Formats: sequence, structure tokens, C-alpha cells
Amino acid sequence: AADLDTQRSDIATLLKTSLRKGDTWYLVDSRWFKQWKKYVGFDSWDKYQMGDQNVYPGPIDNSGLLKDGDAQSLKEHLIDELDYILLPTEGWNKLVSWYTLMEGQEPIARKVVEQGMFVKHCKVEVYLTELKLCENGNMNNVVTRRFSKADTIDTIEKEIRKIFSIPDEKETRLWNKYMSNTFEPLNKPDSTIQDAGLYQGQVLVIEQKNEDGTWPRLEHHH
Repeated sequence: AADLDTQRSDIATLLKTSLRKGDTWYLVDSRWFKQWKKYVGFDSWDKYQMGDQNVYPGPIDNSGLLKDGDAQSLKEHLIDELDYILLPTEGWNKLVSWYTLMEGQEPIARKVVEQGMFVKHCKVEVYLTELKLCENGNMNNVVTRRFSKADTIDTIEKEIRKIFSIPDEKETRLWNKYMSNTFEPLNKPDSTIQDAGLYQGQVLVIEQKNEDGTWPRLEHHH
């Protein structure tokens, strides 16, 4: 492995790597990373545990971030810095080279996306956004799907049409239940879900044009 000063330097640099759309970053459990920091003297006033066997971090172990099962999905409600830290490919690869990845484990890879409402900045998308999808007139039958903040309304509407078996020849109009209250039109297909203000649990309602050319009234209840 690289020496402790090289590790501290290399990783300090890589933690600050510019976020660029489409790049892949990797989660590292903060518990493992905290031991690594002690071991290499990262942000250390007195270097008291630097190089000490007692804080050698061992193989990278992200098991604490994962739910049970073979698929190994990420636990929900994890917080950046507190529960995990993020490194770019080169940083992840260096840690693996120096410490190994715990045998049997897979890396936890996430993508950088442009985020924000119209005004954009890059962010590693650790969690996708779940939207509730339904058909006008049968709003009781809700199907949930997860989408990226950078997915467009066109992309979402196409998925809704697939789910509810709406044929290509049928025209649709998609609506947001804004404040879980008013129907508001999703009539701009190139907006991303965040441009359009759609967040976790948002209810979207699709309607199909009638054969006679008219559009169905929207479903309302007490």
C-alpha cells in the first residue's frame, strides 16, 4: 500500500473532485472511513493514533449500509458525511488497492446528475425519487416507480403509459396533484421531474382522450 502521508494526500484531493454529469461515485461507510482517518492522521491535532494497529481499518466494509439479501439494496435515510462519504472512481480504486474490499461485497456505485429546479448544479444521486402513478377514474389503483431528478416528464409519461397498457395511438395528458389538492397540468415534456416540482410521493394522474375527441373530466372525491 501507499504510505500513510500519500494516502492522506491522495484521498484529501480526491474527496474534492469536481462533480461532473454522468460520473460514477462510490459510498464508503463513515465507520470504516473514521478508522482510516485515524490511521492516516487525517484532520488530526496530535496524530496520536496514526499508524497504530488499533485503528487499522481492515478491508473496506459497507455491510452496515446495506439491507439484507443477495441483491444488496442500500438502506434508506442515510445521510452524507454522517453515515457515508463519497469518492470518485480513482479514490474508491485506491482504497480497494490499499485495503481490499471485504470479500463477497460489491461496491455501492451512484451517478452524478444535474439537480435543481431549472437552475442546475451537479449532485451524486444516492436515492431516486419515488412517484405515485395512476389513471384518471381509477386513482385508487396506484403504482409506484422510482425516477432520477434528471428524468423528463416525457420519460415519466412513457413509463406510465407502459404500466397501464395505454396504446401508442391514444393521446394522453398528465397531471400533478399539487399540494395533494389541485390538478395542475404537466404540459411541458422536456422539463425534468424537479423542474416540474415533483418530489417523493407525488401523485401523478394520466388521462386518455375520448374516441370522440373530447377529454375526460378529472376525478374528484371528498
